[PDB]
Amino acid sequence: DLMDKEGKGLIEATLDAVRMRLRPILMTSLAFILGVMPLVISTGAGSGAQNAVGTGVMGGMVTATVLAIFFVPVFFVVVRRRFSRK
Amino acid sequence: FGWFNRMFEKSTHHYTDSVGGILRSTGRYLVLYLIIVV
Amino acid sequence: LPTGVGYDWTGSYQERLSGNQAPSLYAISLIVVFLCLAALYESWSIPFS
Amino acid sequence: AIGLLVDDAIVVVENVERVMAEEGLPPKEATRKSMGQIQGALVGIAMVLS
Amino acid sequence: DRPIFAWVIAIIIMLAGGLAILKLPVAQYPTIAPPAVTISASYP
Repeated sequence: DLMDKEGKGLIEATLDAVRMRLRPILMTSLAFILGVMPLVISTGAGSGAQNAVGTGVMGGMVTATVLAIFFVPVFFVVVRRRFSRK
Repeated sequence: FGWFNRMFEKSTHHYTDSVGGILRSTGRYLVLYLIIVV
Repeated sequence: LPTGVGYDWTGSYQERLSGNQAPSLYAISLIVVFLCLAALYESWSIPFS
Repeated sequence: AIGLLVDDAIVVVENVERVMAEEGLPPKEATRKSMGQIQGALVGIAMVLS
Repeated sequence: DRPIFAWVIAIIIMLAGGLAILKLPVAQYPTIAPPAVTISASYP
């Protein structure tokens, strides 16, 4: 949105963008992991199916934000994918 | 409270400067991405 | 085995579970996701991110 | 779902929360030109979630 | 108007329709005659 209507920001739009929205990612994703929390442990006999569900998303959401707000793609991408050539 | 003052620091320094710090490089965290896939 | 002795399954998928199934399901989940990410985007780069 | 539900609830609300501070602005019209930035996704994300 | 969004609509039809040819009877003429049952005994 910034790259178009506003200004280019070759890398200073991608940067300026998470400068204004690290809030909602680490606010939902935290809220999500805590809502899944009662299934992963806590309940341990009423339905062990709760364990099967929450274990494979608590695990993934740790590695879906502490990574995707960071280090590996979701910034790096737009750079080499959109820019770098055409 | 701290709380706000805290979050505002991380978000700014700490994070955003360390994002322009990694954005500077590229091929190290690309070879990391593929190491992740393996 | 000896003559006049064949076999037949029962009844043992007939089509089930992780694929067979899965791949073809995911396959289309990949062939679509790219579109949608273009029906509101345009380029040849945005959706790869 | 409960997770992928408050997620869509959270973004529309807190993107007002910046636009009422980033350019200090309570009113209705803040809400309006925030879904300028927000909704471009919303329908698109719904198309790929599906 | 705009290219992409329209082309994406046409690519649904590249599937869907092509998916239908791998999923809908390839047979001759469709049931025409009004359908009938037949009793049949035998007194040898």
